[PDB]
Amino acid sequence: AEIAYSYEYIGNCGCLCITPLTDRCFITLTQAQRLVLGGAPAGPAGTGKTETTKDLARALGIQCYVFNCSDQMDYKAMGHTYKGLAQTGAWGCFDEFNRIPVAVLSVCSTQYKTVLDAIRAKKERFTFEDADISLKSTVMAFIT
Amino acid sequence: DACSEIVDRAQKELNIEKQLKKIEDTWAGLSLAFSTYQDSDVMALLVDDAVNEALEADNLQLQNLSGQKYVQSNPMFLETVSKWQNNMGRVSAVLETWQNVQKKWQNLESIFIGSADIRVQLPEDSKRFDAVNADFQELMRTAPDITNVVEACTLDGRQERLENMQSMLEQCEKALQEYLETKRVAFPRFYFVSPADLLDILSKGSNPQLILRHLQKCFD
Amino acid sequence: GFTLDNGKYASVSLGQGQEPIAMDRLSAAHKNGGWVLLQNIHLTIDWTT
Repeated sequence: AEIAYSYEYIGNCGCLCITPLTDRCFITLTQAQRLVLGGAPAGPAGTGKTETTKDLARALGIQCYVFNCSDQMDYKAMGHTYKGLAQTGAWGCFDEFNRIPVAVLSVCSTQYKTVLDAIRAKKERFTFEDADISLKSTVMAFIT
Repeated sequence: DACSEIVDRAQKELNIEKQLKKIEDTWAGLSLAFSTYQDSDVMALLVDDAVNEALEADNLQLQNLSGQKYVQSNPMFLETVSKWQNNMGRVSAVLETWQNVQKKWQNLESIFIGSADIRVQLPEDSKRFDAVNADFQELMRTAPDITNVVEACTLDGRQERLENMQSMLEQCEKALQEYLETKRVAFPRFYFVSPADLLDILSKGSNPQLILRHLQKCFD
Repeated sequence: GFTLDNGKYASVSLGQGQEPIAMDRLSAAHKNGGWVLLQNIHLTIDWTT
């Protein structure tokens, strides 16, 4: 896999504890990015799960769209993460994804299969909450 | 003899007459209320709780009366049934249309205050919403004059009144959204950004100072 | 059979929240016969309550 840059700022912190955990995570993210679907690099805290994705997005010039889950990602947050990731070409990496609610997850998962049934025809637009508009293709989703 | 049967006719009609009495106690007249909207400076009309619940109540009462043999063999119950059927049908319909236009008017009135160049690139929405503003504001001023359940429902023969307010409110709104989606598809940013601040930045597309706090969500 | 009363396949799966067509197909087909299939009724909760 090989990719260009997208011009994001860095400068108050560097390569945060880049580990073979972290490395293999990158590897999976990149090779999945050949076949962009989203990922599940399941990470507990203290182990480096998602801040790595902010830095990796900055590396690819991306402002990473994380729902840093402690009590978050309600119905509307799944509802609009589509347009949120699309505006930046952002990456949805889930700091403790096991802290995301569930009925939201069922409804938006049916909506997900619509979205990605659209996307993985390799087209312009993507269909969420029954809304289908073109975007910049850099959008991933990472379950840590 | 059949003196028993006449006692039966009397007592059988007793309760039916008495329930007619109380359904008329309800809908021969009942006071209504309102809700003060101060962006339009005039109270919006809603007492919906009691009137709706008693509406289903007397609807079931009309069903009970419809479940009489007396209602057709003594067709004085049935005229009551039909007139209350029309009563609550028309009252409910005009109430819901009244409230839908009421809210959408309150929305597009907080919106279609002449505020930017968007409203004049599409002045049709401005003129049309101002027209229905005069119309439905005439209504909204005549509405609290009468606050009575089955005839406060009739001010302007308001069926097509509320109709054209509905249609032209939604025409204004759909033109606004067509403009917004064109701006979005021409420029994939703001696809995230909420429509309120989206219109704020559209107004500020000649003044970056308000945009300053939004530029973060505008961009990578 | 082969037609929509005997041999029917006029059958809808359960999507997200968009099958009031379920009771519709019920109301029609049961009074008129048919072979009506409904798919994915377990992910759905409340209509299936």
